[PDB]
Amino acid sequence: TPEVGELIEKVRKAHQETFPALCQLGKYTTRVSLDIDLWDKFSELSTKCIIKTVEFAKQLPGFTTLTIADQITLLKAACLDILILRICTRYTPEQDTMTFSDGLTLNRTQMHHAGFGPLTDLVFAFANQLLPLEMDDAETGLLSAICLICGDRQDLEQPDRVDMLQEPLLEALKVYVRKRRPSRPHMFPKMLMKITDLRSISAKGAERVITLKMEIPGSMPPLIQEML
Amino acid sequence: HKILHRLLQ
Ligand SMILES: CC(C)(C)c1cc(C(=O)/C=C/c2ccc(C(=O)O)cc2)cc(C(C)(C)C)c1
Repeated sequence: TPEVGELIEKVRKAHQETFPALCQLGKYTTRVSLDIDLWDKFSELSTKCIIKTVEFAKQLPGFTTLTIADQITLLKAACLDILILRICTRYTPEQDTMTFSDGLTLNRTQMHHAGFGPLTDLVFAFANQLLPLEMDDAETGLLSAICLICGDRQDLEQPDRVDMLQEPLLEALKVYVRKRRPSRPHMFPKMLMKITDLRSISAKGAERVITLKMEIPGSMPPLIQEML
Repeated sequence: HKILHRLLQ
């Protein structure tokens, strides 16, 4: 378990450094389905989070030993997954809000009008589902890593290497959740099932991106185009 | 994927 403890700490640190927790942030607040002012802020903040997700990925042990082609394949396939999980860990239930990394705090109607559109209730439902899991940074980070380092994405050159980079992450999460939450013994398969729930939402989100492109005034920001 | 290469290297 010293190699496991090192892995958990590395991943916890990588998530923490690239994603402040809800309690650390100073919140601030601000006819047609897409409010272009909210869309502008939302797409800018998402761009910055994609950059932070890349910085998180590079700190995951082994990730940079994959070929560049596969690093890019993995990041593109997990982009919406990780963005959606991240914003869903910034949910305040008593105000029904989500808080972005600059502190911008939007309620459900505003999230709807920023771009989630018909996917708003689905995404807010998923955030509500995460709350009873009481995930800490190590757990959110490991779930993010497990979701990113997935050997079944299309067009991977070395999928077996990706699976073998993922298996230490799964074992770390299994061990960690046992030593943290012995009264919560089905918690590991419960959190892995959220990844599967998350893939379903992100598949619908990829559909929504096509409609958004037809609706926004100009172009998607360049990095978002690359990722999506 | 120009920006993404830069970010990774
Ligand atoms: C599902 C849907 C509507 C298609 C979609 C969802 C998201 C999303 O979930 C943004 C997550 C996020 C953003 C910022 C921060 C932060 O500021 O920390 C955290 C998490 C993003 C988009 C794009 C990339 C703008 C097209 C599209």
